[PDB]
Amino acid sequence: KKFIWNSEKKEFLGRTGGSWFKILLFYVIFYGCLAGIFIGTIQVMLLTISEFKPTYQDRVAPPGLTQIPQIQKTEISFRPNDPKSYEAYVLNIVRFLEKYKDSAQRDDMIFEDCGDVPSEPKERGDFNHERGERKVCRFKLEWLGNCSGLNDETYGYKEGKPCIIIKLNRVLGFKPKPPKNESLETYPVMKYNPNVLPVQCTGKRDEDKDKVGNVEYFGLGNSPGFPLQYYPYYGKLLQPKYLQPLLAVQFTNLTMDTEIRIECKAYGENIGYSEKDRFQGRFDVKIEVKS
Amino acid sequence: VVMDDHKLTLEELSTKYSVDLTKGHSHQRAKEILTRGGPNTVTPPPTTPEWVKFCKQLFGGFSLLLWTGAILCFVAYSIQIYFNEEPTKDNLYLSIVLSVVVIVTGCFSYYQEAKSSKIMESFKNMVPQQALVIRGGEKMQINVQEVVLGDLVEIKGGDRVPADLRLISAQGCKVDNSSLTGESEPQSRSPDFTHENPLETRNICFFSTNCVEGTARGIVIATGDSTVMGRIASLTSGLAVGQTPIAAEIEHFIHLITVVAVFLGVTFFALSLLLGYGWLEAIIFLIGIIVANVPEGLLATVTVCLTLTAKRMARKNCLVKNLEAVETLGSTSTICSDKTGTLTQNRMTVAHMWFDMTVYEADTTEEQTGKTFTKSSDTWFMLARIAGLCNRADFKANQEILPIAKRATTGDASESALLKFIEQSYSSVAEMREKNPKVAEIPFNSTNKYQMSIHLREDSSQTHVLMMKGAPERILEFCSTFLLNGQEYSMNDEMKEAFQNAYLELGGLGERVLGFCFLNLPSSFSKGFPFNTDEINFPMDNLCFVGLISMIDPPRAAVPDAVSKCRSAGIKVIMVTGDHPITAKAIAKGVGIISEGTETAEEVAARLKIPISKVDASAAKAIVVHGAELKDIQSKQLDQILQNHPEIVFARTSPQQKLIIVEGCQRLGAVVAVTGDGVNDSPALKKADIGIAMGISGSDVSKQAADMILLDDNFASIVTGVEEGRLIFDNLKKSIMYTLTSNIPEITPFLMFIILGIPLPLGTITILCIDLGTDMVPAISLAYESAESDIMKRLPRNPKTDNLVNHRLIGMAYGQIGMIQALAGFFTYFVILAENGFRPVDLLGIRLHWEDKYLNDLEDSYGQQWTYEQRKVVEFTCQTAFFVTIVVVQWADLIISKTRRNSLFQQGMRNKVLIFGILEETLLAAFLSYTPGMDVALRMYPLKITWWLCAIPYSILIFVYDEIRKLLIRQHPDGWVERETYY
Ligand SMILES: C[C@@H]1CC[C@@]2(OC1)O[C@H]1C[C@H]3[C@@H]4CC=C5C[C@@H](OCCC(CO[C@H]6O[C@H](CO)[C@@H](O[C@H]7O[C@H](CO)[C@@H](O)[C@H](O)[C@H]7O)[C@H](O)[C@H]6O)CO[C@H]6O[C@H](CO)[C@@H](O[C@H]7O[C@H](CO)[C@@H](O)[C@H](O)[C@H]7O)[C@H](O)[C@H]6O)CC[C@]5(C)[C@H]4CC[C@]3(C)[C@H]1[C@@H]2C
Ligand SMILES: CCCCCCCC/C=C\CCCCCCCC(=O)OC[C@H](COP(=O)(O)OCC[N+](C)(C)C)OC(=O)CCCCCCC/C=C\CCCCCCCC
Ligand SMILES: C[C@@H]1O[C@@H](O[C@H]2C[C@@H](O)[C@]3(CO)[C@H]4[C@H](O)C[C@]5(C)[C@@H](C6=CC(=O)OC6)CC[C@]5(O)[C@@H]4CC[C@]3(O)C2)[C@H](O)[C@H](O)[C@H]1O
Ligand SMILES: CC(C)CCC[C@@H](C)[C@H]1CC[C@H]2[C@@H]3CC=C4C[C@@H](O)CC[C@]4(C)[C@H]3CC[C@]12C
Ligand SMILES: [Mg+2]
Ligand code: NA
Repeated sequence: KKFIWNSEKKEFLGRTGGSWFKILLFYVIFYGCLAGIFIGTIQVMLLTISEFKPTYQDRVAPPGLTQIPQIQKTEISFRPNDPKSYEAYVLNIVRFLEKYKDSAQRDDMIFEDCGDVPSEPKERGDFNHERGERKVCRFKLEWLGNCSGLNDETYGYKEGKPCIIIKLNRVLGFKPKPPKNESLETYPVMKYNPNVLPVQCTGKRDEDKDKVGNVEYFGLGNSPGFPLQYYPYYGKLLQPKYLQPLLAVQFTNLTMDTEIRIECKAYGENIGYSEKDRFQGRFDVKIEVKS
Repeated sequence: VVMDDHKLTLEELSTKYSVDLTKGHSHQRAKEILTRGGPNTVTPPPTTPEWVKFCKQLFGGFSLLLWTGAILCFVAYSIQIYFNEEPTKDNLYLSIVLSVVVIVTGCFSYYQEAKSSKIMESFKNMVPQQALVIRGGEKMQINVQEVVLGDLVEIKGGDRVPADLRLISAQGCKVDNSSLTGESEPQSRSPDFTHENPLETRNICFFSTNCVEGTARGIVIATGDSTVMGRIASLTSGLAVGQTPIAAEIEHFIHLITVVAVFLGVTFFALSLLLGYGWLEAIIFLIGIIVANVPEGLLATVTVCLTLTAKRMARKNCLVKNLEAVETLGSTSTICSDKTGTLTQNRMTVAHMWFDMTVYEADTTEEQTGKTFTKSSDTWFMLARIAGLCNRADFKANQEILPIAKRATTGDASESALLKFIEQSYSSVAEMREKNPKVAEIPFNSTNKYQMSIHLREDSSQTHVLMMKGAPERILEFCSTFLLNGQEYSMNDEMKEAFQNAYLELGGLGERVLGFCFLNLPSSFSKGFPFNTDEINFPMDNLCFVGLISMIDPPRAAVPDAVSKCRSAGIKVIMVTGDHPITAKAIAKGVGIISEGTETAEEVAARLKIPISKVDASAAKAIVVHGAELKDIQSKQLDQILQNHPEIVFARTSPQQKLIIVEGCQRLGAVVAVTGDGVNDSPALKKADIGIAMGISGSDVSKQAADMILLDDNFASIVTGVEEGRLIFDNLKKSIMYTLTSNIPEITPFLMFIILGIPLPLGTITILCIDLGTDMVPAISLAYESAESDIMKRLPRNPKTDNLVNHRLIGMAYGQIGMIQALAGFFTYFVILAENGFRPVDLLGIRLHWEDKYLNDLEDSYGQQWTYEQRKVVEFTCQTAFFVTIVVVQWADLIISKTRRNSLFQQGMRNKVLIFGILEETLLAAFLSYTPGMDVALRMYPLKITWWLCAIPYSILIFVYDEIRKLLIRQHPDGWVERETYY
């Protein structure tokens, strides 16, 4: 029962060489046939998948709202006096903003100028290869003001006025719809541009609202949000080198030595929120500037 | 203490116990001996409390495997809690679920066995037994427990013998020793040494026997545990329980499963270390992989299948005292059966008649389901009237529901047999005796050897008829005329030797013969003639002979057919009895234990006229072994006897020798069943792999020792038990195959998560919903499959070689069908992820980004950016679809698991429980996917219509593959396909 490794009968583990060869050959052929069947079914399925548009989008829409720097636990904690406490933040920001430099948008067959004011969505055709690659609207770093990184290379972290870059998750064919007739919320918001998807950053709790200082919005135009001429997005196949619009938020009068909970929220008819997904249409960020 | 008291003189008996055999023990000596030597009670077998029985159910092979799985899961959860950040509760859920499954299954099994035990306890009844002791010079009705050694005891008819007695005075005493010695007929008792063996001498009476007639006085020689019954009880109590055959099969299956699980876990632990995970993560992987192989739902499935078989058997008055006993008869290679009370009715019954120069065979069956005899001659009417009127016996109180054979009477066994035979053949005896009132009685006695009687004739003659019955050679001298066809002829030379040619024939069969006569008195006596027995007021000569009646203890009606079926099933049937060899051989020939035409060596020698050594050992297929020989038989000689003879009869065997025979049969590698009823069968019943006791004729100790009870004493239930055991073995194979198939699609998702770094295709919640959910009813429904061929035409399985679970089943479930099921789930997983934007190539190595809770812009194949919760919802939808796909491909697995050799088109779809199980599992899968709130309670999400259709080609592939495999098995018996895949 426990002594089968070798035997007089030339039986390795119970079977002879011929029996082992036959059983192993059977399993090799069987698994080869199974692998062939699996590959064939996968290819047949992939034949039904469009290369320009996903079959379903109900799980990716409405899009999420994210921010740069890519922080670990929605926490930004640094000391302005110590240049190594925000070096990771500044490096993350500069790595993100490398493709937004003017020198990287020079090809006129790829990029184009789509105005210096917010505009309506640009229809570039249908989701196919009728006209090859679509052109990409340019986005200038100068729109980001003091968070542009062209004059201050630390983005306000050395001064104690940190910058965050807000972005909306890309969805193919999604055209944001701004709120109708200024009927979402009230603040000193220039929410009168029908070509901007408004974004606002407020204190999370009533304690936080009194400790957040002035919030500065930097982007295209005077309305804080995303200009609509960058939509719809046609995918990485039709529109490689696509640049999504950016909104820069700088906190210039934060209370020091305290952890501040901040909620940034986007508003729109097709922009939704959830209690399960803390990043859908909004996000939370905690910022502590230590003296 | 029957060692020498029978061969002791009447003076040494008085000296030994310091008592005088006319006055008895002093009234204080009895109390002194009672308080110095204990009471007169056999110690009962030890009683186990209820909680110990429940804890015995909680542990055991399968339960210990699930306990180990739960402990490993708890250890893994503890490691994750101590070292990891925000661990999930998968392992805690698994620990709790495994523990709950074990506890519930134990509760179910305990409840079933407690129900059987309660039925047995209800059957057992206590009535205060009291004895008659000559203490203080007068009669006392003391309790049976207060009888002491040396006490002087008087026993009358109908009294249980209070203890082992050495008889000193007796007057026509007869006792029934059938339960203790296996002798059906009552044994005469005399106060004299007759045989060397205490069990054969006529001057010893034993405890737990019944005095039938007469009266006797004796001295108590053994009390309590020192009695013959008490020593048998101690011998029974000193025996180990033993492991049932199905428990060994479950143990082997657990060994195989443990080996497979450990091998997989260690190989993937090494792979995880090579891939650069870390020792702690590798340990977690190892524990998870090992636990995933444990089939926690199969324990409940096996318990339910055993319970269903037990209830099916209980429907036929066959009580099993544990669930494991429900299978043992299917694995039985040898049946060792007692004769008296087990194969035989243990009741004196009319067997033959001789009148009109003809021998008639009576119907000895209990229900009268046999062959009748000629009842047209008026000689038969005269014989019936005589045998029914000169009887002195009568039924007891109420037995009208019972058949006539099973009814109780009041009188001698011969008188009761004659009464029953006349009642069930001629007419009611009560009406006959009302129409023929008695006048003179003249009771029977031994010296006269006849029973005369006078009755008022029914034919309205106003006169009387004398009726005489007695010994044939005794009543023949009184009758000078016989009755041939109702014609009162005279004594011829022919009708004085045909009487001696039939008496020597009916007496040569071991039967008890009787003669009957009548006179039809002259009319001079009118009606109220004074009939005085003390004188000759009535003629007692020239009687008219009628016929002879013989009686013998017959077999039970169902016994011969049951023995024939068991021998057709390849089972060896051995008779082990404590009765005389002639009776044992006659019964063995009558029931088919000794087949027609087979001969013994002592008969071949007498036929060929050669010495027993010269007898060839090829025509003596039958042997009769005397118990005296077994005292000088070694293990080697016993093995030779048991191996060299197909047909064996053991006669005059003690309980110890029956135990020795059972042990010798087991030592040769056989699974042994023992059927017995008396106290002399208890050690063999306990030592047997399966012990079967008669419910009605059995004794309390034998019913305690047995694993199975025939409540109606129906021997046809043994054939049913063999068939049900074989069928339950086959259906357990099918159910285990079905359950083990789904293991592969449940662990391969985690294996590919570890090796390929893809999002997890199947979750713990969905795995639990498969094992304890959609798979339970389909697995149970395979217990209702009918046999694919004639199972009773098979030979008994070889326990050493034929296993319930072997490598063929593992190769079929793990290697072939489970792999196809696993590929079906991965196909659906990939189609869903590709339709949501993640092409299959882009999912390789995405684990670190996919699982990052703070990466909320993960990019798909189209450039879309996903949040962590969004992609987690997609993953949970993929897991729900994987679960549904496993459900769909289990339809085909259930269809192909219905048969092991036959095609579906040969066996059909007559199993309604299987169809219901398919519908129920489909509805359960649909309910968990589309019910609102199931996305929060579980992580289960609604599915698209097309996502249900992804597993259809794989299910069809499974069906076609299994159909072709079984076709090849059928076409090529003993071929390569059958040797590798036929599990
Ligand atoms: C007669 C017969 C007898 C037999 C039988 O039938 C009847 O008897 C029956 C008796 C049954 C058991 C009865 C009772 C339970 C307890 C139950 O307890 C789960 C409770 C759930 C908790 O509820 C909430 O949890 C969160 C709370 O905050 C909510 O979060 C969101 O909302 C928040 C704000 O509200 C935001 O802050 C969050 O950010 C945002 O997410 C969430 O929406 C909501 O669901 C469990 O949820 C988790 O599910 C997975 C668990 O591992 C986790 O996945 C993890 O493992 C996966 C692989 O497994 C990997 O793939 C994943 O990557 C990895 O993460 C998953 O992450 C996690 O959610 C689990 C099932 C079980 C054992 C049953 C099994 C089946 C039976 C044995 C039946 C059996 C058939
Ligand atoms: C996809 C379409 C629907 C599914 C169709 C499936 C059809 C087959 C499925 C099940 C049938 C069992 C497996 C196939 C067996 C075919 C070979 C066969 O029938 O054996 C006959 C021969 C000789 O006869 P014998 O052994 O009786 O006598 C000689 C005795 N002597 C060898 C033992 C000592 O034995 C031998 O050569 C044994 C040596 C050869 C062993 C390797 C054979 C590999 C062939 C097929 C493996 C599976 C391929 C299909 C996989 C489908 C994926 C689902
Ligand atoms: C590399 C590793 O991957 C992830 O963790 C992995 C290990 C562990 O955490 C669990 C949750 O306990 C394991 C667990 O071990 C074993 C299982 C209960 C097992 C069984 C099913 C069954 O029926 O019996 C056993 C199959 C996988 C399993 O269902 C879960 C699946 C989710 C997972 O989370 C996966 C995390 O991302 C983690 O953080 C990271 O370190
Ligand atoms: C090949 C066939 C037999 C597979 C089974 C087909 C049917 C029974 C399956 C496939 C798709 C499923 C349906 C999918 C969609 C819905 C809508 C939902 O709001 C209720 C359940 C319902 C109505 C399901 C009913 C059952 C259904 C499970
Ligand atoms: Mg008996
Ligand atoms: Na037993």
